[PDB]
Amino acid sequence: ITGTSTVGVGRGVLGDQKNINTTYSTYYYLQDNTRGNGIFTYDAKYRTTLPGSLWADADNQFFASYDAPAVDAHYYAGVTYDYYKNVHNRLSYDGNNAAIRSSVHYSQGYNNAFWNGSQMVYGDGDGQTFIPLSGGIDVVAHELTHAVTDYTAGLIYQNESGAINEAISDIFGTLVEFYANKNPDWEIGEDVYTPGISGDSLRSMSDPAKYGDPDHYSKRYTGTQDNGGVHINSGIINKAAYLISQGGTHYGVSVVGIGRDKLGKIFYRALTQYLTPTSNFSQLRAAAVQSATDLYGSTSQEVASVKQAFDAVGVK
Ligand SMILES: [Ca+2]
Ligand SMILES: [Ca+2]
Ligand SMILES: [Ca+2]
Ligand SMILES: [Ca+2]
Ligand SMILES: [Zn+2]
Repeated sequence: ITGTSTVGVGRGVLGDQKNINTTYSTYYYLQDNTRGNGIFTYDAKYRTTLPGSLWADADNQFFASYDAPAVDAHYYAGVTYDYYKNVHNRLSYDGNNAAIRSSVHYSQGYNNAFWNGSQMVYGDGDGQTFIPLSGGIDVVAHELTHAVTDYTAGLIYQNESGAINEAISDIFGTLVEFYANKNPDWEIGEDVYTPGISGDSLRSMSDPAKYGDPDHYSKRYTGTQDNGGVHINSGIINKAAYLISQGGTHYGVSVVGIGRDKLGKIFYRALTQYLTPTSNFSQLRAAAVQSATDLYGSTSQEVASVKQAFDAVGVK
């Protein structure tokens, strides 16, 4: 809507207080005009009809329990936008400042979040497996990254290309978590997963096997479930990304880490310049090697580490 830009205050899913950009026009709306064509957050009101109603508040104060998921979805979308703009010089997910829209309170006891091709959607969780999903910055970044992938490489959501699609979202979801310096780690969804159990997460990039996911190509899932194991085989790529950044010895192969910043630069270039809709793991390796070559030279330590990491996970 058309109004005056202002700043409100609220509390997120985890009970933390934060300032959020709103717009005033009779009501205060969750509309951030400071980033691109705007960030809009909607109330799905426990229904499945999208996007729902643009979030309206009477006093610009968002401390109600019902407000929490909206505060975080709105705020973290902003952080993710800042990451892509400041670190990769990319304006929104389409590179042309497309408006970012998110709907919260989707359905009832919905343990999932997703990009539906046009916007982000967040369930509130069942309170046992998950609490409102927008409470996790890596979750929000994971979802917004699916949009970036759709507008760039366009990786098909099936089999190996789908696993790469998933890994890319976990990788950048994690880099954004580090960017915001919000208790950063190489785990996925730890902030909103199983509130009754501490120390766990949905997936682990440092050690995928911890939750039963493969950490080597020889252990890849070949079945038909989960679109060919897109959320399972992503572990192979996640492990490779972790090794490239942090280094380590995996299955007898030693990798010298080059850090998170270079990891981001290498994968972002691969994603936007070399990957295609049907790229498989082997092609991802080639794309990553070429990207590192473009950025640091064919005889650089960076290229060496990328090669070692993929060798470690059995991807030739
Ligand atoms: Ca209020
Ligand atoms: Ca964390
Ligand atoms: Ca995390
Ligand atoms: Ca937990
Ligand atoms: Zn995903």
